[PDB]
Amino acid sequence: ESEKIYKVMEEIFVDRHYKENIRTGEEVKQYFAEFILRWSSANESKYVFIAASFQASDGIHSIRYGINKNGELFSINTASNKVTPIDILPLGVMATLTQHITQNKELI
Amino acid sequence: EKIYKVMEEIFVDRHYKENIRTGEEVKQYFSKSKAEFILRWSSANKYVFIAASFQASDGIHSIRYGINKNGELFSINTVTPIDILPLGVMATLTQHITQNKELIEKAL
Repeated sequence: ESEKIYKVMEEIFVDRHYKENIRTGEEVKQYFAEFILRWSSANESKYVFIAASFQASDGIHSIRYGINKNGELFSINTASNKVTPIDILPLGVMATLTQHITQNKELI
Repeated sequence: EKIYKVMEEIFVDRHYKENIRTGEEVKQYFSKSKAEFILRWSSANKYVFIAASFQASDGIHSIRYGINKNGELFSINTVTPIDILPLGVMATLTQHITQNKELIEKAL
């Protein structure tokens, strides 16, 4: 295990859904598919912040996620920075994010 | 911090192999494929460790690389600082590994 934060980010960054070349608002627009993951602008301004984005009938949505010092996954409300921790599903971090996103996507 | 972004540059790269954990899986990998080199998580607080492996004319060679919390690239020993060229870390690592291999193919 060691410092799980490093292992957790490996699962994310190696994944095909992670887009290391999408760094701005309209590059997300140009792009839009179940979703994409990308490096959050919040990292440059505790956690490592990952942003998730998807297109539904309503338009493009985003979810901010946080991972702390020893790899616990959190959902983050951008209005108040209220944290909601997420269990890692048996199949791994990406399986956890994938379910959290595509269901919110139908919940929409 | 800067180390999370260095990891990101490393883990998103084509040469990083998340499913190669052991010395056996490395030998198994290079038994067939012609990749110039691969990056992988090393078996190894102050250092996050990244292992490079390539096949030369004499066998399987490795380099262990280290990255501290400051995002600085350290190649290990039996240390020397590496500065990130223009064009970034993978362009750097690509040069450091591929020149070590080319060194060998001229020495042996």
